[PDB]
Amino acid sequence: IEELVIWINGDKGYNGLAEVGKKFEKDTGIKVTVEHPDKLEEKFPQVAATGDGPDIIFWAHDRFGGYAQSGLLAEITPAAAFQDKLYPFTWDAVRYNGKLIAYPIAVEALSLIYNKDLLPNPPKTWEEIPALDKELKAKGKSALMFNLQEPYFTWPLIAADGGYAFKYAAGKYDIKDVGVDNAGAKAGLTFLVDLIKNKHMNADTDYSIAEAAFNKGETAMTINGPWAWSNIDTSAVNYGVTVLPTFKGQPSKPFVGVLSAGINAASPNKELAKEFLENYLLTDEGLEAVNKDKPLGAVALKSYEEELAKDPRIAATMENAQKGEIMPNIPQMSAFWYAVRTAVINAASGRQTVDAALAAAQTNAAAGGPVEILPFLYLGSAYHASRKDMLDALGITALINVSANCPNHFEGHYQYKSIPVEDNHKADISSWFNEAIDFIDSIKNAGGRVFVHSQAGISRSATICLAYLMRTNRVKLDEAFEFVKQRRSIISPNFSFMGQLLQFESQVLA
Amino acid sequence: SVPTNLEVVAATPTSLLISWDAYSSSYYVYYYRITYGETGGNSPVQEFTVPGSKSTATISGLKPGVDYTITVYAGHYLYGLLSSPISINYRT
Repeated sequence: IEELVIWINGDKGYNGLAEVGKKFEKDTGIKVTVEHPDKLEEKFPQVAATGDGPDIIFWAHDRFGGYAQSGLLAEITPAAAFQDKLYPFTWDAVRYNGKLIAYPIAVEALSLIYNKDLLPNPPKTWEEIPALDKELKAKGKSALMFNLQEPYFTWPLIAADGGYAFKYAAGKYDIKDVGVDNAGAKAGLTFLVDLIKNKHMNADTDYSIAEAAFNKGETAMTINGPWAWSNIDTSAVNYGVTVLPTFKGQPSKPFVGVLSAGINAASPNKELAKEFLENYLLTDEGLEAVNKDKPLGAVALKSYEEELAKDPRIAATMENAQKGEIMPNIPQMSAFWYAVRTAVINAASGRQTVDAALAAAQTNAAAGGPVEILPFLYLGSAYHASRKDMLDALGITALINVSANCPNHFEGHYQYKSIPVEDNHKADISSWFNEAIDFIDSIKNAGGRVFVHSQAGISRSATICLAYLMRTNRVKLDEAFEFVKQRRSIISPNFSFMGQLLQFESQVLA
Repeated sequence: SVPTNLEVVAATPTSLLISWDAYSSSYYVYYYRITYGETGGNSPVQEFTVPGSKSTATISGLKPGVDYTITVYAGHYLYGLLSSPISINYRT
């Protein structure tokens, strides 16, 4: 509670931020205390859901979307002037549903890292790479090794000619508009898959293999971000950091992570918070104090980034950032990571063509439809619960809303039953089983149809369906589970929910 | 970082439905890799992956009455496969 307490992770320059916080006090009187709690990003939503947390939270923007989806952050109101002191692409990283929710501070992205002794003139284009590797292989070396397992590393190439994760426009992401199987993504993944099938790269290279091969001088280039610079410094490689290669004449598009500071919406110093960040933190003076403690990398303040860019490594980070795509802060990003990962493995190994693999990934990452469990019982996501015509076309007359923050979007048009549980181990979801089972039977007897939903339609809403099949058929959990899973393959109640379902099993069979 | 509890929740003579406490892994985690093999056996383990949003998986085609070592690894969206996996021994 109280009246400014600032949370930052310990990896960073919190002492230097303490300084810009004494220099605050000697100007305001009001005190700022900078604590760096352990498991910080996990503790914040636990404690700010009630209150007694910090006023200002610092973290990568991608997790701030989950925070804002829970309302835990206040809509910052920066002067139209102050926004021009930051690079314009950074403001796109700190919005949810259109509203600003944080101030951008620092920026990271992958770059091309090359061995100055093996390769003083690194190639500017992906297309140059096969010739260069043909030359280096005759000397026992290779041109390029980087992590091929994670889509985060392969996507900059796949995106260059037109691929994208989720379309972004007017401050919002459209989770139906996935750019995984368009012509641009096919061409980049075809180039990638060709580098592997022509043995210029190996399908098995992961983060470790790549990082060791480069720091031992076995390979002329790798791809990696600033977190990796410390290990190369330790080694005997004279290295450079530069702009990623182009593909078909267009830049590589790495994902961009924006270190950010958010305001607790459950805090009164919302003005004292805006005061400290807008006018004492993001100044050349302010960031330098933080920078001197532990470096920020590339920064979002134009004035101070000009200074740091004297380090060509930081200049390369910012340049790759400005050509990249902001990392989507929406929960659907997880299914995207996994879907593309499968596509790259299956295309790189010949199990699938590039076209079949990207097409299946498109389907996995893009939103689908509700699923019929029983004629009167459907299962699906929060997205679906906002498409009235689509539910009307299915004959849905009632919804079970298993969430803590999802509105009933069409009250008065459908009967709503709320089950307000989070998807975590603490949540007593089985104490709602009876009430939810009666609602479904009630609607069924009146000739209607129930749509049961939770954020992803994976854990909370599936658990409600499984419990219904169990009490209503007097069958075991593993039979209910097999039934739903064959209709909606992604369902997965969380570990505590599987336990609560098993307890429920022995009650309904007693 | 990595999950901390791993159990069998259903079983047939040739198959196991396992569950792990995924909620304890950070948001950085985008898949889990499951390995299984005869405990004390010679053969390399078999393995598959599942999405980071899963807390459940089916292991099938097992021999009846055999002790298996079952391991769950976390997968990070940047580094990939992480260390300190969780494992149990369980007999079909």
